[PDB]
Amino acid sequence: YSYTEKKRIRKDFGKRPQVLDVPYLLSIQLDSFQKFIEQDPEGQYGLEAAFRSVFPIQSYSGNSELQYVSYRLGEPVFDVQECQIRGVTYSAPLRVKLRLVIYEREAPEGTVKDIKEQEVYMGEIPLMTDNGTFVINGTERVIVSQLHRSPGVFFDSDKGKTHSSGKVLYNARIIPYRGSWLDFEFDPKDNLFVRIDRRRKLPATIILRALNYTTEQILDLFFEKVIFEIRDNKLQMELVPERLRGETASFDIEANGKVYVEKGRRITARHIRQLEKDDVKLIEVPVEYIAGKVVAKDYIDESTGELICAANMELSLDLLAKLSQSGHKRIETLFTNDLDHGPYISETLRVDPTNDRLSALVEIYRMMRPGEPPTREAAESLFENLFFSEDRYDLSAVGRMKFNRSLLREEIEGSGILSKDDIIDVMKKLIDIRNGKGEVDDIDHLGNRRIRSVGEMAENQFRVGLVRVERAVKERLSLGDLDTLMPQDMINAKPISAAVKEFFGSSQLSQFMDQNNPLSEITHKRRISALGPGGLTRERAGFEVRDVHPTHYGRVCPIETPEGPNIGLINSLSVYAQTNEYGFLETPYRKVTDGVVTDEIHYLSAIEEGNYVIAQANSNLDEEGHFVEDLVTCRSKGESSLFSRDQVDYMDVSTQQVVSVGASLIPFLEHDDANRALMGANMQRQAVPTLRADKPLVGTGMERAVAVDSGVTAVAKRGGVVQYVDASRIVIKVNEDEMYPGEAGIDIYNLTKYTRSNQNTCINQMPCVSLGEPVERGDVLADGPSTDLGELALGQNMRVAFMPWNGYNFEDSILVSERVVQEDRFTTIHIQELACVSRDTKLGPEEITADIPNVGEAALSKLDESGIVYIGAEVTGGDILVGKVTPKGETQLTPEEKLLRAIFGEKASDVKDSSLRVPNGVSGTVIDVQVFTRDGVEKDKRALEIEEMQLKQAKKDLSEELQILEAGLFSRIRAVLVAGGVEAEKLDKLPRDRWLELGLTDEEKQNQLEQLAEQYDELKHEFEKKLEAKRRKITQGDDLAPGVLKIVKVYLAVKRRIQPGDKMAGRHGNKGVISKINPIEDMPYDENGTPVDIVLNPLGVPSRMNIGQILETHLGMAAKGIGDKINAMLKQQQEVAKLREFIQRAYDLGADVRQKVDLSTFSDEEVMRLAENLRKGMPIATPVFDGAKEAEIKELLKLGDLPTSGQIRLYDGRTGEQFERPVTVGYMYMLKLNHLVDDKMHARSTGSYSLVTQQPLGGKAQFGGQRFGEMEVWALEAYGAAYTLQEMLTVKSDDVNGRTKMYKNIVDGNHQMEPGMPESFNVLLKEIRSLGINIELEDE
Amino acid sequence: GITKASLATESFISAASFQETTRVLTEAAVAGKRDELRGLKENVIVGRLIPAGTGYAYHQDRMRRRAAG
Amino acid sequence: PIGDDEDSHLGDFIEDTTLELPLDSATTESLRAATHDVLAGLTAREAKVLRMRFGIDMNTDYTLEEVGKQFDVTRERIRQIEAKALRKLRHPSRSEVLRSFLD
Amino acid sequence: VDALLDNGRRGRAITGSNKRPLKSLADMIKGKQGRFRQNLLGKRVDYSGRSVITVGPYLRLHQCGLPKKMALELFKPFIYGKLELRGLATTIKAAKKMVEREEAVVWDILDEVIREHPVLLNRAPTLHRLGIQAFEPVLIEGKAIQLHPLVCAAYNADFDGDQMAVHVPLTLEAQLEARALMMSTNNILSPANGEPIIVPSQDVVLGLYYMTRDCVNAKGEGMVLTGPKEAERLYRSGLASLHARVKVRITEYEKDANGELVAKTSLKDTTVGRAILWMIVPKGLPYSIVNQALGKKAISKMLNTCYRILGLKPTVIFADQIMYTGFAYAARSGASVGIDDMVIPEKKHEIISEAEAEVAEIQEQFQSGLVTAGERYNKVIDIWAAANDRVSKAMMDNLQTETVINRDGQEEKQVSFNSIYMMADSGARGSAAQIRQLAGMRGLMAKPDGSIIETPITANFREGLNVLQYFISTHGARKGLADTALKTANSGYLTRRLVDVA
Ligand SMILES: O=C(Nc1cc(/C(=N\c2ccccc2)NO)cc(C(F)(F)F)c1)Nc1c(Cl)cccc1Cl
Ligand SMILES: [Mg+2]
Repeated sequence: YSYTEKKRIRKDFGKRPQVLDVPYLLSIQLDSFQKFIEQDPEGQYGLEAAFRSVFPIQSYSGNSELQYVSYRLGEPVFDVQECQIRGVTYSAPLRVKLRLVIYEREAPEGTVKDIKEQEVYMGEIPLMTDNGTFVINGTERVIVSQLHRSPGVFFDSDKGKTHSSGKVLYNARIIPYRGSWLDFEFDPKDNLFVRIDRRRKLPATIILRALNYTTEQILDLFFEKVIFEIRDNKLQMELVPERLRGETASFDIEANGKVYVEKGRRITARHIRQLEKDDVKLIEVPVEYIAGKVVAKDYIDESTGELICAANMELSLDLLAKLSQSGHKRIETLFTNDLDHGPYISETLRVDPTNDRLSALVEIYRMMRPGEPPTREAAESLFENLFFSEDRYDLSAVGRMKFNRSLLREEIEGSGILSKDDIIDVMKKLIDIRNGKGEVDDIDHLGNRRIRSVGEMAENQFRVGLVRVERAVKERLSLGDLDTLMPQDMINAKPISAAVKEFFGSSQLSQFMDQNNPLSEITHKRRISALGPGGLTRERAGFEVRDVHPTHYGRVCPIETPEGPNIGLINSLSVYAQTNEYGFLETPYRKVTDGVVTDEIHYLSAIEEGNYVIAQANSNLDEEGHFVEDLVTCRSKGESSLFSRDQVDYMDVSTQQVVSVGASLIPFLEHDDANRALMGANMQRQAVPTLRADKPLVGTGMERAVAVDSGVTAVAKRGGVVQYVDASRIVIKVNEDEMYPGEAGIDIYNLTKYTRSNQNTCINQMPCVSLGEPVERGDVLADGPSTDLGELALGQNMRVAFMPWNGYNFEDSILVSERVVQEDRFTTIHIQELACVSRDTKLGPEEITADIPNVGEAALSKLDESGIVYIGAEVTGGDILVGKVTPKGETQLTPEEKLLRAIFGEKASDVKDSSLRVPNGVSGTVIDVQVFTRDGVEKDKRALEIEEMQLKQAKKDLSEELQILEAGLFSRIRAVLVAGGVEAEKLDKLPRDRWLELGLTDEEKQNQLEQLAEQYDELKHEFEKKLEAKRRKITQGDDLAPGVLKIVKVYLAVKRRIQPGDKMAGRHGNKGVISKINPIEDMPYDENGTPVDIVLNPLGVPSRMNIGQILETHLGMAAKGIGDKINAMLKQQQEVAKLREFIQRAYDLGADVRQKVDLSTFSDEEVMRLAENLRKGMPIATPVFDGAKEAEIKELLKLGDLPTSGQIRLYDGRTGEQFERPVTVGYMYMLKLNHLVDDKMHARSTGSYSLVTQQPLGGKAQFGGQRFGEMEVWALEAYGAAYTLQEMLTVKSDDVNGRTKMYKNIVDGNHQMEPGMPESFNVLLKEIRSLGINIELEDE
Repeated sequence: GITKASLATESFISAASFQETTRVLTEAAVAGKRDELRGLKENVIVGRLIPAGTGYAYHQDRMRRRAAG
Repeated sequence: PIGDDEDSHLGDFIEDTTLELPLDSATTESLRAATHDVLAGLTAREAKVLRMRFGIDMNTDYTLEEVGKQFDVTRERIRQIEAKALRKLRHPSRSEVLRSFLD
Repeated sequence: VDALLDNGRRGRAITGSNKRPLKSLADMIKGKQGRFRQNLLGKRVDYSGRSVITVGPYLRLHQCGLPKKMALELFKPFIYGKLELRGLATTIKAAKKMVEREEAVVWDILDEVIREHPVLLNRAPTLHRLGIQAFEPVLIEGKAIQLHPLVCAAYNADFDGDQMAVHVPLTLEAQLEARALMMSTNNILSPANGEPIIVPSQDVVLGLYYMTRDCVNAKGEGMVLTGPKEAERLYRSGLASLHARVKVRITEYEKDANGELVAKTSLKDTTVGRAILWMIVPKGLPYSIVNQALGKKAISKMLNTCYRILGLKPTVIFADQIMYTGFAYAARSGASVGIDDMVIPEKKHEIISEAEAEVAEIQEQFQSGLVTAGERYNKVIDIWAAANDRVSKAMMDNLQTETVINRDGQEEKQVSFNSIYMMADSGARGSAAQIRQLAGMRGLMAKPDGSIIETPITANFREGLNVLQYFISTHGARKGLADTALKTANSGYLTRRLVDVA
């Protein structure tokens, strides 16, 4: 047990013990980038690897070589926080040592000179935070891991649809990690073909010739040999007795003076056995049997020296005669069978246009780059640079691995390029599949699916950067002089920097972390995608890949995946899942040796898991863990059924691992249909943090792990006692055992305070500990947004009643009491960052000055002398946050305006008001202001005030650091001095500064005192340098965009509670929109007089089948019961005994659960705190599929004083009369998604307009009007409304005249329209007429 | 078939909507085809009252005025 | 093309800043009524001198000497009539209609 | 020149410094998104808005709620002109300043310009003409749009966060077009078939169902009352139960004369609830129509007949009243759903075990070779299917008629008063298919290949599903959402081809 577990404990139902506990949920993200940037003294993936690949770069034959030595990542220019505030990128300089050697022309190889240029700078690269996040511009971002087709070879079917002959086809595909694709495919005529990439189809053998294989050797490779002998006269044949299988006798088969088979008798196993035992090597055959046989090799006349027959040519009765008289004894032919061993390659040669190697290379080079005249060196260079070049091609490790494995090879690791043996073996495998031996693989299987991650992809982009820098290096090394340039002038920065910046900045996989929520972050960081680079698209891949595969078990969550344009093209990583060594997906299991189920953990990949029979997470075993049933439900290969007691190799580790962390937070999930469950776990990520982090009243037990593993909370680095607790910071004094000898020290935690979150919500941390409290190592020292006492509260539980209330709950609609909006529980805090830009126009510079044309004293009131709003001033819509004015000269007025100015004597200002004003309707309080200034332009008054303030605050902070740290350090010297030197009262008298002189008796403690001295002075100077650096960071002008002189950022904190139109939902996939806010007066209540918070609609329950939401209600009620009872017994102030008794009774609950319990806990000061935290309700943990049962809940209801049915009598708060029938009341945990109505709501009358085509367009955040589409138009057409439609697409929108001419009539009180012609069609006329097309408008 | 019968429309402006625009414009432009409107889609594009519904009293009182005295 | 891969393309978002708002266009039409009624207030010759000294409902506008030659009375004379005219439209109930036009 | 006119028919030239091929005049004309020429894909429109939608049962069906601020910004020009027409504002400028300051005087002017001025409401998936309907604006404090429940069927709009858009009928002709055509009350019948689309939905039909129905015994059983008035008066006072068999005198009309209503009175054998509900039923409708159990179908045929007899207006007001009373009495009903409301057959485990014996029978036969593999497969699948049918028709009978209650004698049994049953039977929501999945075992699932697994789901939702069963259900779910989301698009394409051809 831990220390916050003494604060609060969650009652846990369920039986199955957890053999393995949930690992770090952020594992994958951190591991990836940990591999990317790192020093690996070998070819393993990392910057080192990608470096070694392209390097060393040598010039063209000129013997000027540039080789790579070693690299380093400098310390970040700005730390996480500073870089987040300022808005720059959190990164490190990449400093790489390069050695430029120049070989003395005319080797033996030695260098005239080699300049080692010290660490030339190329690019800065982003860094991953401890939370697995990146900051691109001042914003936390995540790179989603990718799922693609693993490299190597793959054999498919493509039966059915092609050709409709049903004959199917068989194709192989070699997909490298990088480089051109290699494809082989058959056709209806059984002619083997080959294509590089998706390009033109070529006869297979044409590649073989390019490997320098003459026809004879191709045949020798793909066919066996049938030997014909002309011994004496009239032939003979060599016969392997197995050759006659699957064939019928073509003639009398007789040898050894004994007739084995006659004519017309198919050769069976009998004939074959007879031939085998009698051992007949040579038989006599007719001269006519070779009429169809194909001659293996070439044959010439020894005398005439002329070619008798070419290789792979059909023999005739005459050709035999023509090669027989020439003195030929032996004739080799192809062994061909239309069933067993097929004659494919022969016919393939029959379709081959080429002859020799050069010819093949010609057709290939003319295939890849067609239309341009081929050249020998060109074809050679191409073909050698396709699959055989170390540069332009590679499968890497996973590729070579899967390649060799699928080829039934031995070697698990090999070269990164293809070999003749490789291509040949692949072709052989394809031919074997067409022959009937071997099977075809499927893509959907997770063994063929590889998982990438941040580091790998970043490595790829950096690789592209390195190749484009390589081209430049060679380009310059072409003409270069000797000892002038060095590895600086060549290598640039921007090419690489933008190469990585383009990846992190804009990519489909690189996105902004969704931080509205601790679950959202952690479930985003664990995610998979089949989209992006190196993957399919929604418009391409069909239903197969999207669909769930049995291999998804334990690897990928079946029920968590977005519902929309891409379904199952994303999914999520499962709970206990891990990335395999080679990059596949493997899940934990339990090895079952003999008859015992062992607790040893074993990880099996998608392919590893295949043959083994795995048992069930839900299975009955006892004592030693032997299976209770004689047969138990299991799954072995692709399928599940009942299995013998001991046939079982393995078993599931947990009742969880099938699902993900999102689904694992859904209580009573087993009681919910998969559709609504999916919707539930989908919306659970949308929950906006509440004002008061509450707690789930009905839990799972994952919510602790989610809260802790996600970076939202603050966890103790080391255990000890709290020296200091503030809403700002928390200082813990470290225990000695955990403490390091030097520096002594205490752990100081600076808590994040109110600040902007990516979703504009609020992120703020509060201390969960009090002054002088014991804290265990790895314990929550504070809670983040939407977290309570180390658990995850995504929302707030509350009283719910199921019953129709006056149709206000009508569809999914939710009827909530006033008690909720009054208690401000569902209230939310939004932090909006608003910006003001001071730019440069040709008319002049823009000023932030407080002097604003046309504003009242009340308008300039909330602004200081400089024109920026004070910190803390509450503002609403229309208030001026930052005064800004831009020059616009010579207004060029008109006559009546001129008379007006002449009468009123008003000077029309040369300046126009651009001031940043709070967006319409939104209202909040200003929590901060920042001023970014171009370096070298004078800081204004306000900015200076702020700068000085920040300087002082910094000095105070640093001074606090040094004080707490120094006192903490000397407090150790006091303790060590007392051992061997002890003077209690004598020591603390003299000044502390002079303590360092005092020694000690000979011992290691003297050297300890020495340590404390060294580290003390270290801290003392470190303070100095840190102060200096902080000051410089404050004063320096941040680099801004072109034209912008200065920028003012105001941070508004808006507080919106709840109003009709907001979206709310449970964890069960039941949505709703708050309909009306009903007084506590009209609320249905019970006999006790306690009203209900929320009234749902029962009708929503049966149709969409989620019954869990009802169970969640019931248990919830019962849970609250245990609270209320305790709430009374605390209000009765009984004693420790009664309380403890009741609590224990609650935590036991009938029989057979795994929870255990107390009275190892201090019976007074500890227990009474737990009971104090339990009075709000009794938190319960319902495991995913291991969760509670009806009987357990009813029992808990008995303990609660509440009915079994979970239904009580309810009275209308209006009439006061009872409602007929009982109604279900309880506590259902409910969230608030951020759909909030004051966001969604939009209205526009007359706004701005698009330039290119005049159409309504919002430029002000004042929204463009709704889009009237084709379907809406049809809807108008169906009715008889012509004028509604005309006014819709003419005057209200597209007519540059009609709109204004309309407006004047609308204000004049005349409703008409003078439509004219829409500008769209008017432009179409010009576009058409711009061509050679004359379009005109006839008649009148 | 429906998708086939949809291909044939007097008005070329209508054909330019849901069919392949590039071909339609040319194929009409060679024959010097004259689109008289008269249909819904075309009048929707050109931005005048629909020759149906309320507008039927318009297009009628027009259509007869056309090709007559 | 901007994000979403959709028909959203850069130029589609470039707003017309050269157009004038209708909310102002209704005022520009309304001021022409105001100055018209208010000019109906003064004497016919003060109205002529004021409509002339400014471009009100006429081509361009006219110099004070120009207004002189057109009135047969010339120089300082007109300059005086203007002031008193401006003076009559200065204090409220003449001004109350026009004074609402200056924001 | 070619690249200028139509690019891509030769070389596909690229724009300066950017890889993406430059857009030519042909692409300017053609547009994108298949074939969409702006008057097709869509066009932005002024004087409009949108937001999340809520219920508003208090509304008459000819109206709807609109947010104050929204109506202000929408009608802004009208508000200006009307502000200075009365003389509250000097000039248009000052009017803008007034509505910008939101002075107290503008709200009344807005109430003036809103009164007879209709507004158009629309949803996202517009299919049939009812996808857009006209309503009379009612100023409401809030940011949410209130939409009359009876119309929620026409839009196919749930309350789960669906948004609606609003357009203002600027010109006079548009106002009258909206009011005489696009108006809600003017379309009560689907254009596809003469059946009413204003048919009551869920809560209301549960209300009218609970109202007219009869339990065997209850307060005031077997008594007699003069008219529906004192029947209701009997009920509200708590003296008589809502459902009891009772004879009461009623006056029903028949218009069977020539253009003329005949009046007749009689003692009808009916229930208290039916008597109370009869007050609403207008004029020439016979009492018989309300003397039944009032299912969703019947409650629809009521409106239908009423429309084909009395005409439009009485049908409108009738429907409104039906909604109001439906909601009220459904509220009073106290209908709810507990975990015990779903009753599993007591004989379930037995059926499971027997059908489970059959599988080992055929299994033994395959072991001895009495049957082939595929034939065996068919056999086992048949027995499991039959089992599912058995448990289904078990829980159905149980959950349906099991209520056993006593009137003056020993025993008797009628159709159940159980909640979930009433819900499924009335047609409010739920159906035998889903109820079957709640109590009895649910089906057999089929792998993506379409090969149906011979080990069906033995458990249900009231019970727990284990790991396998849920995993096996997941595929069914994913294929469900995928297929439906696909058929939406297919429908769209079909409607497109259709409107194009007609
Ligand atoms: O997926 C297949 N079968 C298949 C079998 C089952 C099954 N039992 C299982 C239960 C749990 C996990 C895995 C299997 N049945 O008793 C379930 C599915 C499921 F997708 F719905 F979850 C598919 N077959 C298959 C194979 Cl083996 C390869 C490629 C494609 C398919 Cl469609
Ligand atoms: Mg919906």
